[PDB]
Amino acid sequence: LSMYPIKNLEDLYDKEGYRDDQFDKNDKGTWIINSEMVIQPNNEDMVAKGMVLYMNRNTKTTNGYYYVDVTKDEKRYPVKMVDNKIIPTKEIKDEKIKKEIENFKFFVQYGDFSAKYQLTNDDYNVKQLRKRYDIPTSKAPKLLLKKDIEFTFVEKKEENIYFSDSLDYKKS
Ligand SMILES: [Ca+2]
Repeated sequence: LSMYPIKNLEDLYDKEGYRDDQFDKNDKGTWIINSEMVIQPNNEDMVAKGMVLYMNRNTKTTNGYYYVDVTKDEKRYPVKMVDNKIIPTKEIKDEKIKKEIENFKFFVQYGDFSAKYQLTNDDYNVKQLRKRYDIPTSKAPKLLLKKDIEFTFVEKKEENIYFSDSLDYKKS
């Protein structure tokens, strides 16, 4: 987690990950960057919000989608990513969706550092998440590093608040 933060996404275009015999030799590979806030308050609806981008190093173009996901006990919005900036490709009528996208940063852009940790609200990353999101709890989440970063706030089987962040590298 030394690299965190990568404030400019375009940097990623020039960083290579794990490749194998299966990997094409033509292919520079693709980055699959996903950040997701999940918030499930007690025995009501869960709403999960995030975004997925796809950074094809060959074309050096990036599209993906902002997803909103309510689920009892999924709407995607198509974005592209030019010049370290996420922009919507299908029209959005909603204003609150048009804005979260505009003010959206991936955790790798702002985050600053299996594995098992109990954090304080003095921690930097917990403060980053609280400021940026509307988190319905006061307690200091755990950190779960399996790349997969998770901050889990509340796990009770009747309510579940958590944040996950991944960066992955695949063939295109
Ligand atoms: Ca930390």
